Amino acid sequence: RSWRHLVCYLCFYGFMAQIRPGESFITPYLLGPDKNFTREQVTNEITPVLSYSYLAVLVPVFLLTDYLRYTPVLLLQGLSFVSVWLLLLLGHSVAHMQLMELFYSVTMAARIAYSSYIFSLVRPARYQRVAGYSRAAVLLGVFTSSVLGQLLVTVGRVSFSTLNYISLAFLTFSVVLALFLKRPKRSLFLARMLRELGDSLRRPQLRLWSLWWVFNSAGYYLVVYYVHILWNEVDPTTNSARVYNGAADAASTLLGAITSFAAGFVKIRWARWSKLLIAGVTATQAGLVFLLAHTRHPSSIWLCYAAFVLFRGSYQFLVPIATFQIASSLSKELCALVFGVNTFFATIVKTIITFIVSDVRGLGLPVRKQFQLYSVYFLILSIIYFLGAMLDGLRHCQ
Repeated sequence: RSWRHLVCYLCFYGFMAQIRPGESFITPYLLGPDKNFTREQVTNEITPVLSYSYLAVLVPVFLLTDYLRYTPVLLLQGLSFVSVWLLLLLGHSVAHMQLMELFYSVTMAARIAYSSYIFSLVRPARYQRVAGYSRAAVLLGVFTSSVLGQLLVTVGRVSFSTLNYISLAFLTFSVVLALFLKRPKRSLFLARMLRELGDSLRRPQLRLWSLWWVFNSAGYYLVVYYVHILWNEVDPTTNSARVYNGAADAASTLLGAITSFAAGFVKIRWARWSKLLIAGVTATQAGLVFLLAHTRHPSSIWLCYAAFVLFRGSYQFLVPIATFQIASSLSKELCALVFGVNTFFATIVKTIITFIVSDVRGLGLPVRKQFQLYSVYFLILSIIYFLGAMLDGLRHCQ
């Protein structure tokens, strides 16, 4: 009876807090006529700050989340979103945008906490059902936010400044609603952990997916960041309505949802073949990145959108299999630590790559050549996986 109230309120909060209309149109706004911003300044100055601050912030945020009650950090996430949008709206120079990226990194870091909070509050026996409902709610919110913003701009023909003004109200309501949710009673954080980690580490199947999560995730995140600037490069946004950035986001979200559903269907049945599966998916990802790099025609933008959504769906499909394969050996207590270390290593790799290719006082290449290099990086990853699979197969015959 009383349980239903919280059960629905949590889903409502998640869905409402996923409603950001202007998130997907941030990049075109930075390059819009109203702001005297050059493209190379955006690619070389603004974005690397995001990567640096993500690595700087991540571990303290997670440690604070676990030590403190989840509600304070969950509220801080919404407050940081509010600060990000305020800075973006009133940004007047490049340093302001750098600070904005720093503030957005904090919001990015807090993503993981909410899944832990739901596990914390809900009774253990009923956890699965509420967790599935919450995941459905948050995914639906993410899918609907971009659709709402893109449809508002496309047929409404509203200006960019108006769109972010509309977004700010939703963010304010999100934080105000976020304030109320009840704090979990007791979820605070030991040779047992070390012994369990040592025992599990010896498992063969885990290492492969761990390495994949380390490298391929960093590559995918770099591509996800820079894609928008590449899109702006391909075609000038002379008219606000013409741009279709949000629609690509919504289609990618839907394709990711459908493909993620598929993974569960045959997650166990494809366990035997994993290196070959990784190679097959990585090859296509590399090919899509190369196609994104090589497309320069003004009228080929439509094909470019399909390339990016296909690449995002291809990456999304692989995630559930990795999560299931990693999770099984360990326990809930150690799952969060196993995942945490992985993300920290991945962010370190991404920081090194981004500081080399794109940061000033370095190679500092423009977006085009940067994507051309990322294509080679993904191709190398795919070749490594194929060689490993062939080496494994060779013994199998004997």
